[PDB]
Amino acid sequence: GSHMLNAEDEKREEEKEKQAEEMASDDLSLIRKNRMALFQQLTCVLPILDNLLKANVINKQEHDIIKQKTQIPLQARELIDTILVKGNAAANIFKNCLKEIDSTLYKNLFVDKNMKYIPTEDVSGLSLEEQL
Repeated sequence: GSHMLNAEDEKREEEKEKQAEEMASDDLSLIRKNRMALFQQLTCVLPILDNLLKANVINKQEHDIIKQKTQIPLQARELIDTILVKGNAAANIFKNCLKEIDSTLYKNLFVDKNMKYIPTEDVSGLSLEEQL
């Protein structure tokens, strides 16, 4: 016997699975820091979703659910959540997707290490009944 079997379903299913902190490379820090930028500046949540859907924990169900009645902002939120679960393991897929989808973006993300910011949340245009 290579190893002895040990019960875990006794009391651990409810608890969240432990992530490999050791694996967590620096790239993870960059992704986490650029997390707001990605959510705040999204324009390719589809392309990346397609690439991730190729090989991930989500099947045709979870993928369809976020494609059933979910807008675009939420789609990005769920996609980000999938990265956290996978961890640095998905950093490669995430990075690979951006490189292919937007090679130029990579040259400004990891390379330049300087992400641009824009107040997209700030909007204006109130008019209950203009008649002037």
